[PDB]
Amino acid sequence: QKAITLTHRGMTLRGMEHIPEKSLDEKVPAVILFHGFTGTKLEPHRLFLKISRALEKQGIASFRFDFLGSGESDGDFEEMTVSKEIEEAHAIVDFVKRDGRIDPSHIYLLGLSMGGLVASVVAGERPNDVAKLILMAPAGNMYELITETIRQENIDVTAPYFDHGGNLVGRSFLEDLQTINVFERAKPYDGPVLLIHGTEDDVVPHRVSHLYEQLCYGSRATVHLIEGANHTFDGHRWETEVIKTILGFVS
Repeated sequence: QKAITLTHRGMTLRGMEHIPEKSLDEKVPAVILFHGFTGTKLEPHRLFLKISRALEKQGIASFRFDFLGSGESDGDFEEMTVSKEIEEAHAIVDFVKRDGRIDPSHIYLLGLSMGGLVASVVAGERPNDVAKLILMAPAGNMYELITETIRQENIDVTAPYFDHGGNLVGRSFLEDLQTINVFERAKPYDGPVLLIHGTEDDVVPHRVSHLYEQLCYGSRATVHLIEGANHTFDGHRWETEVIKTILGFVS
């Protein structure tokens, strides 16, 4: 693997690429992984890196950036919004499509939770660029999720930011999120979709993967439940099943 960078609107996104041996023989498929809210390109217990490594062993490249304001990338988290991440994700797809090592007919998008929201929107907006889509615990109904939290925590939405445990969430994030109908913008994508969701996910309930199936994908979606797993699959058994399900879906 190798650290990589991508400039967007004058700021630097920082990431990793994993390029398999097979790229010498031929242009290879690639997975682009988009991380979740307050997450990073690594995700808990190295989940995204472990996926990259398993994909690489199967001859599949991968690319994963920290969004601006997250992880190692330029910017502050308070300025992040979902619309900005969508724009950055589109720029990352552009970047992988410019990579002569990558088969542009076999680019797969993967997103975790809010990154799955972003992935599902990007795929809906350029379906012909996206051969397969992987949604991990996709937070389709995040507005309801953030709505539910401001009621429980009595969050004052006039504030310029909300301090989410040391991650500052700007007011612009809420205003922007309220304008995004996720299931509508995702609906046009007709490729195969894998939804992976932990059955004990308290952050995004696993019924939401059914919602994506009912509202966006229908018979093209494969819903794969991980029995007992929490939101980020914080368990070796759970993570092994997650990784193998992904590899089975892209092989």
